[PDB]
Amino acid sequence: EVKLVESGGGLVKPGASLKLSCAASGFTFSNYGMSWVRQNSDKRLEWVASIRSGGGRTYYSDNVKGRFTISRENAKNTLYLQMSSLKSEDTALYYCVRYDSGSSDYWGQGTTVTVSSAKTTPPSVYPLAPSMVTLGCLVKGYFPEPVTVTWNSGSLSSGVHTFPAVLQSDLYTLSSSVTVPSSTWPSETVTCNVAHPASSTKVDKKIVPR
Amino acid sequence: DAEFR
Amino acid sequence: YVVMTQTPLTLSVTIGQPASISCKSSQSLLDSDGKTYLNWLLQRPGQSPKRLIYLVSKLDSGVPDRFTGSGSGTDFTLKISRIEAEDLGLYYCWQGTHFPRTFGGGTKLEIKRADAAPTVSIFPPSSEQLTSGGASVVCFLNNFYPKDINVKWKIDGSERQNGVLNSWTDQDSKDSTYSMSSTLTLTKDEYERHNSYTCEATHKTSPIVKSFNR
Ligand SMILES: [Cl-]
Ligand SMILES: [Cl-]
Ligand SMILES: [Cl-]
Ligand SMILES: [Cl-]
Ligand SMILES: [Cl-]
Ligand SMILES: [Cl-]
Ligand SMILES: [Cl-]
Ligand SMILES: [Cl-]
Ligand SMILES: [Cl-]
Ligand SMILES: [Cl-]
Ligand SMILES: [Cl-]
Ligand SMILES: [Zn+2]
Ligand SMILES: [Zn+2]
Ligand SMILES: [Zn+2]
Ligand SMILES: [Zn+2]
Ligand SMILES: [Zn+2]
Ligand SMILES: [Zn+2]
Ligand SMILES: [Zn+2]
Ligand SMILES: [Zn+2]
Ligand SMILES: [Zn+2]
Ligand SMILES: [Zn+2]
Ligand SMILES: [Zn+2]
Ligand SMILES: [Zn+2]
Ligand SMILES: [Zn+2]
Ligand SMILES: [Zn+2]
Ligand SMILES: [Zn+2]
Ligand SMILES: [Zn+2]
Ligand SMILES: [Zn+2]
Ligand SMILES: [Zn+2]
Ligand SMILES: [Zn+2]
Ligand SMILES: [Zn+2]
Ligand SMILES: [Zn+2]
Ligand SMILES: [Zn+2]
Ligand SMILES: [Zn+2]
Ligand SMILES: [Zn+2]
Ligand SMILES: [Zn+2]
Ligand SMILES: [Zn+2]
Repeated sequence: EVKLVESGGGLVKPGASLKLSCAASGFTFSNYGMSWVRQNSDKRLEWVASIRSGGGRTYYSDNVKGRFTISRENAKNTLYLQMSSLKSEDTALYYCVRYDSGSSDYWGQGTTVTVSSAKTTPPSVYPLAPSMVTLGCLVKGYFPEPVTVTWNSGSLSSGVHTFPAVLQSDLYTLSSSVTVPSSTWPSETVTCNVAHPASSTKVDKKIVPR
Repeated sequence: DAEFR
Repeated sequence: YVVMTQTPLTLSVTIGQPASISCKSSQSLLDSDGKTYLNWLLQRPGQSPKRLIYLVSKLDSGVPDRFTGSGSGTDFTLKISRIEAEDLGLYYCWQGTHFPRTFGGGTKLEIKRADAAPTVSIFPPSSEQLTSGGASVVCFLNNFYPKDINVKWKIDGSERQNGVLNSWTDQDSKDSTYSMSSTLTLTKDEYERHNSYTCEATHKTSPIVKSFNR
């Protein structure tokens, strides 16, 4: 399986620096060119930088040239993007992308970079209790994106709807609902699990009857 | 992609 | 800089029906090596982009045959002959002929189905939030179609517009519906001065209504 796994994203102040990495596996890393491509809130895709297989040649869009440095360590199967003099316009989801067939083929999962002067703050997590029954989790007042929500540590997924975060005053709020059969609740417990990597914090809230 | 060619 | 103009911006098509996306470039994508580096990509909700097509018409491994790419020079098409629910999401063309590589703006494909009313659930503020001075009343509208639904909040019988935050999921490939969350955020001070709280949902038609009394 070709796998590209980005990390190192998060909150950074305007003008400051941040280094992203991408760990590749499932192919001979040193035989492939690699590139970073970013996606904005309007879902526009924008090429950022590319590096050839031997790492000898690097390419940059006019937007980031002179500011970003793409590099790779072949013996570690790792691609890097050293970002400096960051601008608020650099805020986006950054993908690690493999070059093949004359085109880019495999994309990673992406890592989120937020350029902001606001502080990191962990979420407040509030349980929402009520044939089927719907239960909820309100995730309020965190920054930056993302959080990840699961139910029963991922063991419940069929009846789950998680709503994209909405920003208000450099604070995000999101919610998630899960629907289970009402004869199984509350006897079989249901817990929402919220992880916020930026504050390195997780919170678990059991949904308890009111 | 053109840059790799 | 080669401009990739992709149309339409959104497409709504019924399962079993054909879909067609256009992609036009500001310069020919025929390279001097004789090849044409026009690619198509699909990003499904909650997923990373996946290539469908490269070199105009070549299908990626495992892409079904109902996908066909065609075109030359500056005009290109992606055709889906027989739409399935799994096809929903964001389609992008992009060119690898000139530097720098450039992407179309994307086309959002939605599966068209019959209108479905939401299942509505309302939730009073949690006791924990109340302790910190806040009072969000949450309304979940699950599994409806189309996406464009209206939510109305009432407090003691009167519409409340300020302090409402709404958020929609992408389309569910399971049943082709949407869900959305509406949160009315008050202070506890205001919340405790009123008795009845109502959320109402409709597309246009008497609404689906959920209410509680504090
Ligand atoms: Cl360059
Ligand atoms: Cl759990
Ligand atoms: Cl975490
Ligand atoms: Cl962490
Ligand atoms: Cl837990
Ligand atoms: Cl989508
Ligand atoms: Cl309806
Ligand atoms: Cl009311
Ligand atoms: Cl009030
Ligand atoms: Cl009041
Ligand atoms: Cl309705
Ligand atoms: Zn859009
Ligand atoms: Zn941009
Ligand atoms: Zn250059
Ligand atoms: Zn550029
Ligand atoms: Zn340039
Ligand atoms: Zn991350
Ligand atoms: Zn808490
Ligand atoms: Zn647990
Ligand atoms: Zn901001
Ligand atoms: Zn963590
Ligand atoms: Zn935990
Ligand atoms: Zn190469
Ligand atoms: Zn060429
Ligand atoms: Zn989407
Ligand atoms: Zn697919
Ligand atoms: Zn099929
Ligand atoms: Zn050119
Ligand atoms: Zn209708
Ligand atoms: Zn659903
Ligand atoms: Zn009322
Ligand atoms: Zn669903
Ligand atoms: Zn359904
Ligand atoms: Zn009042
Ligand atoms: Zn009404
Ligand atoms: Zn309706
Ligand atoms: Zn009640």
